[PDB]
Amino acid sequence: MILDTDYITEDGKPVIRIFKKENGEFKIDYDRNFEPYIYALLKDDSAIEDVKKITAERHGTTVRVVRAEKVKKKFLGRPIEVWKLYFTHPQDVPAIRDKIKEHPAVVDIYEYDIPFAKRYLIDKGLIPMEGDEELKMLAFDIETLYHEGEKFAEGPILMISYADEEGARVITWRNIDLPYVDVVSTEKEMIKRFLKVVKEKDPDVLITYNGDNFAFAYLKKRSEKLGVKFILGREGSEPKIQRMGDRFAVEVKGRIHFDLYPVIRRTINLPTYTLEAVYEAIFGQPKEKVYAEEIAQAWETGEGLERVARYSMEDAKVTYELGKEFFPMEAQLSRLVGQSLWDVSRSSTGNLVEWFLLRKAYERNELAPNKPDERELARRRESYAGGYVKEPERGLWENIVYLDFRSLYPSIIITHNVSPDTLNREGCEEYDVAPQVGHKFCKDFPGFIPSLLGDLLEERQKVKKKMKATIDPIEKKLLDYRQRAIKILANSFYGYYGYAKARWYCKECAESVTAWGRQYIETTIREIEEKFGFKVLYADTDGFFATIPGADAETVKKKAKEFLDYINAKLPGLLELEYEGFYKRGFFVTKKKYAVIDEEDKITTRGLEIVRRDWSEIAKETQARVLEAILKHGDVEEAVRIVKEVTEKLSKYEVPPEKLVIYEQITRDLKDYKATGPHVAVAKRLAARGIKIRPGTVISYIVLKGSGRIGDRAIPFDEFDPAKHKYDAEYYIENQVLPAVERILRAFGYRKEDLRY
DNA sequence: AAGGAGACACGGCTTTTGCCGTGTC
Ligand SMILES: [K+]
Ligand SMILES: [K+]
Ligand SMILES: [K+]
Repeated sequence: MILDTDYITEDGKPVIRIFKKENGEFKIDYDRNFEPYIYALLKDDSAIEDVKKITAERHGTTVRVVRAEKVKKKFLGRPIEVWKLYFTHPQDVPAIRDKIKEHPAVVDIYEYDIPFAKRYLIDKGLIPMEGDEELKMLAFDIETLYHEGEKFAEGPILMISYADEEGARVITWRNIDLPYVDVVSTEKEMIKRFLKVVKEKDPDVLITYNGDNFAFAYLKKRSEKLGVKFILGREGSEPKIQRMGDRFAVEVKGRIHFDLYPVIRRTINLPTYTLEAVYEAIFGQPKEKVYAEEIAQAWETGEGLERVARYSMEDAKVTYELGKEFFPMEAQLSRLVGQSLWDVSRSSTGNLVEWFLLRKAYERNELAPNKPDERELARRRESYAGGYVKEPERGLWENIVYLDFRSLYPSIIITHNVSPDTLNREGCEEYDVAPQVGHKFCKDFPGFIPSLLGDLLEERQKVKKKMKATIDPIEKKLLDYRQRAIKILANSFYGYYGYAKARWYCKECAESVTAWGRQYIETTIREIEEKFGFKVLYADTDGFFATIPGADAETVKKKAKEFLDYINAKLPGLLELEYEGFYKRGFFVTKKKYAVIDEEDKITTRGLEIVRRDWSEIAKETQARVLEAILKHGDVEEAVRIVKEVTEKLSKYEVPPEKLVIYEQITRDLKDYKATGPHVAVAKRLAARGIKIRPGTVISYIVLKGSGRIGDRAIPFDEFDPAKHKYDAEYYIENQVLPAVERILRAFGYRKEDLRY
């Protein structure tokens, strides 16, 4: 299968490499014949000669238009005639560009920001990740020596761990006595051995967890300190650290660096995103964390290293298992979009739709819109509207089902033929007209985007049936991946339509989909209420929760399924709800916020978690305790007893001052800060006394009883004397603990006043 | 091997029915 593509310059000429793995054998194919190009639109077909002779100079050499060619295409369905301007080297384009545009005879340019290696994938109709191939895969993690305030990677790496189908192992430069540890002499040797293991195992995929930001950069700086040629590429080269806009991404040539963190962070909601959180959420069991200060100990002592190594072998073992769960999904998205898994797994859905469209656009000789310019952008961004809103029921409900709207939207786009090339077309036989908001969609021919969604959904239906004709759970799981990927992809078109940066943006389409949505959602709600006696507890843009007042779990579930058939059969054409889960009890605070608990007792929240940087254990501990009281034991009064008791204990200084410490971190030379928060004012005055304060320093403070700013009365927990000092219990109650729990409990009728003391 | 550019609430300040500067997930 194709794993990746890139190009290399040689003798000034571009060369495409296609990286494959076919029948257990890695190989690199070459293409020297692929010409870069853009599209230009001309006022008159004659001024071509003035253009076919434009030139700009970059990196010494002058750049010409190696060739022009007049070609006929479609732009948004309507025929268009443009000039396809060829070149010599990909890099020519971002330089000759604005000079071709500026020319008075040129109206516009198109398809001038498509990365050459991706341009290749599309035009030759090549598709990464297709075929039977068993890819060979390796997870790895490192565990470093850390002390607060050190420059990045000043500390040495202590261990490198790796795992795959054969098991996990650790490489460390210190004698430890476990059957999966490989002792070597130094860190320089540790690294070199890791490098050898990778070279020998030759994996197609290296799996990290945030390797994009930590591990690879660490290993880089260390390999420079110790003169190790850090070679992981299959063509003998080092990890290529790349800037993606806001963050970094690391590439290993001829392999697939699969960074789990951006995949899991897109996939699931979570307060935290640690390895041990992620592993737990997905697999059930917890992962016994072993902290940095606890690590530096066992190393500098030499005692309890056998613990610290178990942690590293598990980081690797865990990272592998997560990879194996998440890979087959990203692999499906890669096939579907037709781009490398290295790109796809790092993309937003907005961005998958875009690449998908770009490919299909080509398949259909359809010139692509350009991105928004800077003003056309801001114009869109001001014209923003959301989705379906509905007020929630107060109170704590039982046996609740959740039903999913997300699949309605692409069905709507298909059913009412919603797309920019069908929007307000003059002279049609038939129209669909969006409710409330009035946009007309031609119905004579299928539009571009409805056309392709029709194919995706058909494909999904085909897969879903094939799953029913198979008992083998391995093949069933594999098909299930394909089925869910399509759902993910298809369901991204709604947000995409009103996505300001989108090429095929269309406000009218988004509003139109929102209106038809409101209608079908409203119908569904009316149906489940009137005809099935459900009460709808909460409903937003992607689903609603509902129950039968007073019914029991078996009943509600039976009745929910019956409603699914009824409404799925009744709603027009391809429109269908989906049953996305059941919850023991739950409560719903506003348009956007709620908490529910399932039949295994896993609480889930939305818009309720403490999210502030300057939090405190006492705040977090109390909210946690409240939710458990409400959701797990269904006992609102206990939750009120608990909050009261905490506010009491607070004001009578009997809350362990530890629980009041706030950990905030320093990011720059204090000089540089343009404004001074508390933790910065604490630190600032520590520095005025010549104490070591560096980027990376964790300020740990209490707020004390007094007046005015929080900065003026926050002290280092270090300097806190229980005997002498008095904590600001008013702050901890009003600013910290109560805002964490107030919204939850007002929902049940309780006022702030009731929780106070 | 190529260009890209987010959401969200904190404390504090010649905006307690806002605009920064900030730095987390
Ligand atoms: K022009
Ligand atoms: K239907
Ligand atoms: K913090």
